[PDB]
Amino acid sequence: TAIYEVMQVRQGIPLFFEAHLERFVMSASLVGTRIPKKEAEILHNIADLVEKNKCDHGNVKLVSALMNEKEIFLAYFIPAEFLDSKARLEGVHTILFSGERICPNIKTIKGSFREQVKAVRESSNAYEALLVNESGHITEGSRSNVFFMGKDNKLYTSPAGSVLKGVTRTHVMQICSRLGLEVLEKTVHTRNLADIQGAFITGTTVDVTPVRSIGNTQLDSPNIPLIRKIVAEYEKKIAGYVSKRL
Repeated sequence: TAIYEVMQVRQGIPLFFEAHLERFVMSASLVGTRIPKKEAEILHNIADLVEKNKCDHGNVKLVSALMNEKEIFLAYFIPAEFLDSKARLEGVHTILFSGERICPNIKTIKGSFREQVKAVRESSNAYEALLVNESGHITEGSRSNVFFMGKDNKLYTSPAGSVLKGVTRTHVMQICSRLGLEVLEKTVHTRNLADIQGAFITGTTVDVTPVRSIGNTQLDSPNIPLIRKIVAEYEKKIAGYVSKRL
């Protein structure tokens, strides 16, 4: 049916463009619709939206579909929920939502919970909804991966086969690896929310954001050194990437 990709633009630079393009191109091959445009041409369409839409920061969405049996490529800015200063410090409220993504390894329009979770997010002032499958496992956010810190001080995240393997999740795994931080890839159950001390979400539209609460479970995530460290390392990674290309 239809796949999409979202890239964060900072100082007119699409962040981790090669990683996002590689995923989009590979998914297209699998769902059976090559993208018309080369890397060069796509990077040019984004520059033309950057120049034309005037602002230097925001989120660009690419869409590849087959509609009434013919091939479509769209590129457009979407509304950006940039977190301010204070929200980055205090961390965010999250809620649980029941759902499963069909074909979770591919960023399908049909697999997007954005529209489904919008009203519960707005009502609860939640920055993200964490999706809970038929067996009670917390898998991922609507637009993010989620990591948990146990009261055992170990990091857990849902195994890569059960979620979208986010570009951001991949960056965080590489940070943790480089820092000697173990990440266990294990199914985490809503039962485990009693046994965690922290959580953070990861994604193109959320960077690495510490979670202050999951429903009425309060967490200390914004004060945990290792979460602060992953946030700081990820920010350094963006700064380097933007630096090289400016």
